[PDB]
This record gives sequence, C-alpha cells and structure tokens, in this order.
Amino acid sequence: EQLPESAYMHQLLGLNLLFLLSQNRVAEFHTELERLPAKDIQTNVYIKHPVSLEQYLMEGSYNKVFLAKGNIPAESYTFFIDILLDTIRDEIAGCIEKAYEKILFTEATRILFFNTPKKMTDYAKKRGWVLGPNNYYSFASQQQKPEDTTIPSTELAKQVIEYARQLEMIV
Amino acid sequence: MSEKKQPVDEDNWDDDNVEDDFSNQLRAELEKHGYKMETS
Amino acid sequence: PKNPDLRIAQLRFLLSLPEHRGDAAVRDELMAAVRDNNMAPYYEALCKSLDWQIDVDLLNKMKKANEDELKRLDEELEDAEKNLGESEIRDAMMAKAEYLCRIGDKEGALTAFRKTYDKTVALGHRLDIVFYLLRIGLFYMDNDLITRNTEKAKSLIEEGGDWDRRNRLKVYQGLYCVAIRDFKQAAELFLDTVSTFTSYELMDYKTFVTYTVYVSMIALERPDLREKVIKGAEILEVLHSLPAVRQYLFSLYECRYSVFFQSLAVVEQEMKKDWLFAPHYRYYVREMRIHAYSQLLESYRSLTLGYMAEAFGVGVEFIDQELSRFIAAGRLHCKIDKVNEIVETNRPDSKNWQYQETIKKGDLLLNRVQKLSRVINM
Amino acid sequence: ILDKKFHGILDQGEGVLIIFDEPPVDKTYEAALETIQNMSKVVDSLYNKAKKLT
Amino acid sequence: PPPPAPQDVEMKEEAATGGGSTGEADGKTAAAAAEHSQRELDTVTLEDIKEGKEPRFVLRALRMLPSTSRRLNHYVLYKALLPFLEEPMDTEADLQFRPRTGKAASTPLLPEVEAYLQLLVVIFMMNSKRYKEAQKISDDLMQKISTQNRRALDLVAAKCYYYHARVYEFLDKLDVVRSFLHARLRTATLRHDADGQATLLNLLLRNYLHYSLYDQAEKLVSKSVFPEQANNNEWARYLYYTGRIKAIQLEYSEARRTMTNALRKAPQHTAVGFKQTVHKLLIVVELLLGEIPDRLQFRQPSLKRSLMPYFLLTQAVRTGNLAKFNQVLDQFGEKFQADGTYTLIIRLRHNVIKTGVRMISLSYSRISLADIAQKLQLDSPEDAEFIVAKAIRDGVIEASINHEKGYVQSKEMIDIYSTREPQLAFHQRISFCLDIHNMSVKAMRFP
Amino acid sequence: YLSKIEELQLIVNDKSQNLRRLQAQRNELNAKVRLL
Repeated sequence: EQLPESAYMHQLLGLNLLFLLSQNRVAEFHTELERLPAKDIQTNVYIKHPVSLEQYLMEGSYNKVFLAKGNIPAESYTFFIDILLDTIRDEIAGCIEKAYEKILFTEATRILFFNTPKKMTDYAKKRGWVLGPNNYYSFASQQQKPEDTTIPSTELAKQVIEYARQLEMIV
Repeated sequence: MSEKKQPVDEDNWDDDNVEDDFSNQLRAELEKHGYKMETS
Repeated sequence: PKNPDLRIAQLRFLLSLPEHRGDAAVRDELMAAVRDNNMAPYYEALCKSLDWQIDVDLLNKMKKANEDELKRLDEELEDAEKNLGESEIRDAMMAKAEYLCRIGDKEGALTAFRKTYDKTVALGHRLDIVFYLLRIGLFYMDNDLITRNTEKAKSLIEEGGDWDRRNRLKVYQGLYCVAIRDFKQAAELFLDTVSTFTSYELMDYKTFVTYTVYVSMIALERPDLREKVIKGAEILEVLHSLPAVRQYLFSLYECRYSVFFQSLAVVEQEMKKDWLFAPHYRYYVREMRIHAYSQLLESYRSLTLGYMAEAFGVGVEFIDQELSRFIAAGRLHCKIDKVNEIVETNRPDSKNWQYQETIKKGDLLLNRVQKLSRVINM
Repeated sequence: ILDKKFHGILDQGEGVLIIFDEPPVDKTYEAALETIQNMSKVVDSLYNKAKKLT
Repeated sequence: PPPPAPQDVEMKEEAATGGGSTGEADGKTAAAAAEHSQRELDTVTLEDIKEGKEPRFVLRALRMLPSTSRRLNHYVLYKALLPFLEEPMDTEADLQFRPRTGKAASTPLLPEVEAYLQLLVVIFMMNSKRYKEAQKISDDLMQKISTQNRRALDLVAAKCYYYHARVYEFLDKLDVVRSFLHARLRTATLRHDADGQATLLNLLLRNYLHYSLYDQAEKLVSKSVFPEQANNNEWARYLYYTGRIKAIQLEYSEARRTMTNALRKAPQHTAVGFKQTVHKLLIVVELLLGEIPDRLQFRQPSLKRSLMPYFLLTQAVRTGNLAKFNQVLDQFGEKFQADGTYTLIIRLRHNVIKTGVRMISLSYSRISLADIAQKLQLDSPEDAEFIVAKAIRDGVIEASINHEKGYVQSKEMIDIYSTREPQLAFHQRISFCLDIHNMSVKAMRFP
Repeated sequence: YLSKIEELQLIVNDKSQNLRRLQAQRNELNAKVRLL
C-alpha cells in the first residue's frame, strides 16, 4: 500500500495504452481505464492525454490524429506513435482511390499526405487494391460487389425440410 | 427484497416528449408562427 | 348558485398566468366578494394578490352577515327539533349549510355533508352534495373529492331515468378528462351537445359548443367528422354563430391550407386564456398540425415543399425543420429531400409490420407465459 | 383521392392509374383480433395461477 | 400479549414447514424436497420477518430419539451468546437427521443478520458457518450414507451461501471462499448441477467491478451457461451484472436487447427503487447507443430523488449543449460515480451526432455536406465528410459522396418491402416458436 | 472415494421411471377410450 510516487508510471502506462490502442484494443483501453478510476480524473496527464485522444478517436479520427499529434513532440513515444501512424486507416482508399482522385490531402490523414512520392504510390498500389476481386477503385464497386442470388431460397427450403423433421419430432 | 446489491443503492408528464422536443424549438408555438406570413 | 363562482374560477385562471391587469383582482373580484357571500375567494386570494389596501372592514360587515346566518343556523338546529316532523334538523341546516358551502370552500362542506348524507331518500340528496363537491373540485383542481364523489354517483345514482343529472355526470367526466390529457372521453361524453340546455358549467352554452368542437376536431375520424360537425344540423347553429370556429372546421374539411394557420392562431390565442388548457396549449398546436398533415401526406406521393410553401404562405425551411421534427416524432413518414426535393410518401402498415405485430405481442406476452410456466417448478 | 376514394393511388408516370387492392386479407386481421382476447383470457387465468399456489 | 402468538405460529413454522420437509424428505425421492421444502426462501425470509430470543432457540438442540416435539415446545415455553450458537453442536454432535443439520444450522442462526449487532456474532456466524462448511466438506468423506444434500440441502445450501455472503460482506471481502466455491463447483459440476458458482459469481462481479477486472475474460472460459435459470431472479441480475460488463466492454447493440430482457424478466414489485435503480443503469446503455426516447415511460417518482441528475442528463442527450454537458457533469455527476458513469461523458458527443444523423438520415434521402455541417454544432465540411464516414462506421444506410463537388449523393435504401428478408428471418422466428413447442412438450412432461 | 456416490447419481435414472409410470397411465387413459 506504501508504493511511493514513481514518475515512470504515468508514461509507461502511456506507452502501454499507446501501443494498446495502436493494436486496436479498445476493450483493453477501457479495462485500463477501469483498473484505475482514481488518478485518471485530473492527474496522470499522460493517461489523461490519451483519453482526450479517446475523445478524438470517439470522434472516429482521421483529422484528429494530426490534430492530436501536434502535442506529443518529445517523450520517446516514437516507436508507438509510428504504429499509430500505421493504424490510421484506409477506408477512403477502400471507396474512391486507387489511381485517381487527384489527391486526398485536406483531411489530415497521415498516410494520405505526401502528394506523389513512391511512399503513397506504394500505398495506392499496396498489395493490390484492398477490395480484391472483379473490380478496381479506379471505377469503384461502391462496396465490394457481392450481390449473389436467391440460391439461399433452396437452403431455406432445406430449413423447411428439417423444420418438418422437427415438426415430426414434435408430432 | 434485498438482491445483494440494490439495498445499498397523467398530470404533466406524457406531454414531456413534446416539451423536451419543444424546449429550445418553437418556445412560443405561435408568436413567431402567426407572424411568419409577413416575413416573406 | 354557481355561475359567478365558476366565473371566479375563470378569474383564478385569468389572474393566474397574466399580469397585464393587476386590478381585475379588485374590480370583478371585489364585485364577486360582495355577492354570493364569497368569503374564501378573497381569504385565499389575500396572499397571492396584492396588499389588499385595507380589506378587512367592508369584509367585516359581510363576515358579520355570515355570522348572522351562522347564528340563526345554530339556533335553527334546536328550533327544528321542536318542529315535530321528520329530520327537520337535517332539512333546516342542509339548506343553509349547502349555502355555507357556497360561502366557504371546505369548512361548510365538511360540517354539512357528513350530516346531510346520513339519510338518502333520493339520489338528488346525494348528487346535490356531489355537485357542491364538483364546484370546489373545479375551483381547486382536486382528485380525491371529485373522482370519489363520481365513484359514489357511479355507486347508486345509476337508478332513476332522470337523465339530466345523469348526463351531468358524463359532462363532468368529460370536463375532468379534458381538464387533464383527454383524447376521446370528452368527445364521447360531449356527444350530448344539444341535450343539456342549462347548467352552471353551462354558464356559456356556446363555450360548451367550443369545448365539444375543440375535442371533436381531435378524437374524430374524417367520416365521423363530416357526420358530426357537418351532418350535425342541430349543432350547426351554435357553430354557425362562431365564425372562425366554423371557418376552421369547414376549411379543415375543405382542405383550405393557407387559412389553417390563421384559424389555428385564432384557436390558439383562445387557448391561452381559457382554463383547464394549460396541459394542452402546446400539445394542441402540433396535434392539429400533424392532424392536417395526415391527409396532406395522404394527398400525394409526388410532392414538393414549394407547393407546400405557396399552400401555406411561408413554409420552406420552417416546414423543413418542422416536418423533420414530425418525422423525429416517429409519425408522418415521408422523405423530405435536398435539391431533388421530392416529398415521397409510403404505403400503409400491411407489409411486414402487420406480420410483426403478432410476435411483438408474443415477445412480452409470451414472456409472461414463459415465466408463468416457470412459476410451477420454482 | 383525398377525401373520398376509389383507391386510386397517384400513378403519375404510368398511363393507367391502376386501381387495385386486396381487401380479403382478414385471416391476419382475425388472428390479431384473436390474440388480443386470447391473452385477456390467459391474464384472467393468471390470477388463479398465481393465487391458488401462494 | 403479542409474543405468546409467535409461540404458537412461529412454532408451527418449524412444525409444518420443517417437520413436513424432513419427514416427507425421508422418502418419496425428489418429491422429498421442492414442494414445500423450498418454500424455504420466502417462509424463512418471513421467519426473519415474523418475529432472550437469541439464546432460547439455540440451547438444548440435539437431544436423543426424535423428541423435537417436546424440544421445540420447550423453545415455545421458555419465553416467560458466546457458546450458544455452538450449543447445537455442544449438546451432542448431531448424529442423526442429516437433512436437519443445515436446516437448524441456518434457520435459528441467521436472525442475528436482522438483529444487526455486527460486532460479536458475525465472527460467531463465521464460526457457525465453519461448522456448516464442515458439513459442506464432510458430506463426501464421512457421510457416505444417502443423498440428503443434493435434492434438499443443495437448494438449502445455495440459500445459506447467500447467507454466507450476507455475513462475509458486512465486514470484508472474500478470496479463500472463491477457490472454496470452485471446489463446491467441482462437487457440483458432473454429479448434480447447482447454481452456487453463479451466486458467488454475481458477488464476484459485484465486488470485482469495484475491485478486480481480469475476471470477465476468466468468465469467458468459465461460461458454463447454466440454462436452468429456475428462479429467474438470480439469472435476471446475472444479466444485469454482465450488461454492466458489456457496457464497460462498450458492447451496446447486444446490451439493449439483453438488458431489456433482464428488465422484462423482473416480475418485481415494492417500488422503493429496486427495479428502478437497477433499470436506470440498465438504460444507461441506451444513453450510450446514440438513440434513446423520452424517459417518461420509465420513471417511478420514488426514483426521482436519485434521477434529479438523470432527467436533465437525457435532456442534454436530446439536445447538444456543451454548457448542459459540462454542467450536468460537474454539478450532477454525484451519486453515479458510486455506480460508475463517466464513460458516457466521453461519448455524449457521439450520442449527439448519432441522434442527429438518425433524425436527418431517416428524414433526408439526399442531404448536402456543407449544410449537414451546420445542422448540429459541426465544425467544417472536412469535418462533415469525416463525420459522414464516421456516420457510416458499421454499415449504415447508403450515403455515397457525390465525388466531384455535389457534397453527397445519398439516397434511401429499399427492398425491405415484404420479399425475402422477412422470410429469411421467419425460419428463425418459427424456430423460436418450435422452441416454445418444446416448452409445451416439457409442459406435458412436468408430470 | 469414487465408488460411493455414483449410486446417488443413479436417481437421475429414476426420473425416467416417473415419466414411464405416467405415460403408462396415459396409455391406460386411451384403454377405455378404445373400449368405449
């Protein structure tokens, strides 16, 4: 009970929480929040700053990643804020991109900066075109193009067969 | 009935839906509405 | 015995909300306090009104007149027992003690009614006492007195086909429901428009006609609406003297949209200073708006709000956010739209919700049968 | 179409103004009217059910 | 003159209930108990309600040959504690009527919970339950004679483990009782399933969301479902605790249905605020959905003194005022930190934006972007394209941005008419209906 | 001490007996229905 003030605790929990969100563990984010409700009220500023970041990611951040990266300049968080810049997402690349939308620069998404070096050219051609089969996003599918059939009328007909079986089991 | 945690713990009231809809929305209900037609 | 006293209740409401006149409470309230032996109507208004300049002495003479009436009552209680007749004590004090109820709100009531209810040779002897509770139950909006006397009227006053003071019961229940949150009870129980002809709640019979139209424009479907307030010729006169009422009616059947807001403004400004309408004056607005918008959505599937704009006069962004709030209420489904701007309506509730309602019963209904089949084996 | 009807929905861009409905569907209506009173019975029986035990 | 009446009817308590339970439990197996033996719950909560008293019914317990007629009548006649709770073992070891051991180790001992002196007898109740837990342990090492502890005293046992809980809580926490519980589980896992683990698991979550947080994942591997749910009350509050979990696991769309289920399976009464106070933090998950109706359909005015924050809070939800947000936060954030509320303060803004986008989305087929940036208190068109993508976030109704300058080319989605999606689900609807036909089959099987 | 308490567990078995007896009663019902 007599654990004294260890100032490493704030930023080691900060790096824990930082990589913990960087690997997309929001259940683990809030289990971290709930294992310490006391000091995370007004003190523990390097946990209180990731929960302002949780307000920013509650907002579903692509703008607020840069708007919150503005205020973490030097704490040796670098290895894990790089993984945060990795875990910034690619849904607009999964909707409208893949060799042309002239530039998606004005939304503060970290990857979607850097107008055309081979960094974002590599990213616009990264491992294909994240959708997959039958289409590009040069002309979008607008989701994925599933639109299969009503072949499942036949397997709901199978459901009817074992439904009549379960009727027979019931009488 | 102590359920082991919980012991520790139409007048004007159906209108509350309309009123909480109308808290900061058309707070007068007519005194702009009767005067809308001469705004334009 | 109750017409200026219900007008005192009108004055209670009339100087309840506004302060545009701070001297009605001397003008027609002192004119009320000099009649009817109105003592309590100033004795309770002595605090909520002004300082009451020196209002004891001109009221000392009238409480002395009340003292004269009360002392001849106190002599009369043993002067009537010397009169060798049946219950003449009860008669001779029930008369002036119902008059004490006319004087004082609760005291003459309590000291009278529990004696003059002791024999009931007629249901009028019950029901006049019930009326003398109903007057104070309109004055002070009680619930216990003026629903339990109606319970007593719904105990034994079913008998006797006298029909006047049995329809009074229907009218009082209509007034009591429309005094709170009524949709249908005042329409169903103010069906008896014509057949009342005289009361104290009928202090203006035409305002009773205003009451029955101000509820029968809500609780009444359009075939029933034309059948009642159009194919009612016996009600047509007393709606015929009221222009804007009849205007709103025949326009609302005529679907005359640009005068609806005019006539609604008339009815709403009437709703301001009329009592038992404080739980109603904001609800009634959107109620009749969505009620007109019902057949306005039944009108088309191909509809723009510019057509609505020149149907109403100004509604462009007003009705945009307004119908947006009506959709947010859940009712009135239509797709109001940006620049394409086509207000598209739907089809009625058959499709799968008619299928769905049955198991929407049998979710909690069948939870009832589940758990109450789990009642047997613990 | 507003006040009265012959159930002609506004069919602006077809050229028939098709007048159609199926009024006998009332098996579903009648079953709904059943359910409403079937569980009025059940709820009236629940008094016996939760009364005669304890 | 009143206390000679429980000398009659408090006597007939043990006569009718206990005597019938033990005598009819001596034979007619599994009708041995559970037709008035587990009247125990309310008849013995009532024993702690219906009615010096402390030493009288605890002296001279184990006598001989079955003369409890005379002995309980002595307990009647004597109305005119340091070894005393141990005197049912100090007269002699109980040595007969093994269905009576836990019964008389529960029903006389437990009224000190309702006497509330909490200072000298809670440790004596601890010792009395060391005796009763010696029965609990020694039923399988020294009592190889017949069942008598499953069919009657297991249902008695879980009840007096709630009384274990009532004793253990009023001073401290319990840790040894948890491995002790899982041993009780191992001697109830394969042989005869009792709730038991779910009792101290309700207590586990109840003290752990106060004080330990690893254990929901241990529930995940520990989720033996137990579909018996016989009381449905323990199971109801079990759903309440795990719905608080999924609220703190931020699972909402599951939470609304399972917590509405947990409410509608409460047949409860007594409007002190039991159902009400449990239901408030229940529909906190609906405050976290982004959608909540007006709470006029939920309030009992006995809860009003506690919901003096809550109504203004749901006003803040339906509105979007940051003044009301922070003001309800600082002013009206009391009394809910005892339950834990501050995960809605981070995402009340999300509640605002989802309420707004629900209204506008079902309102508008097509909206424009730089005017839905000014419907609510938005910031910018880049924030509005941002919040359109975050408004999808899961698979919401079709909103394609008109990707030149036409802001959004959203339209409404269709084909819910009556075609294949309802008859895709009606197989499962009537799968539920055939499950109720299985309930009819077991209704026939109850005799 | 495995071979003590399995005998007790053999009363789950005895639940089939009550159902057996009662459906025998159910057959006994129809026996005089068919005799009628």
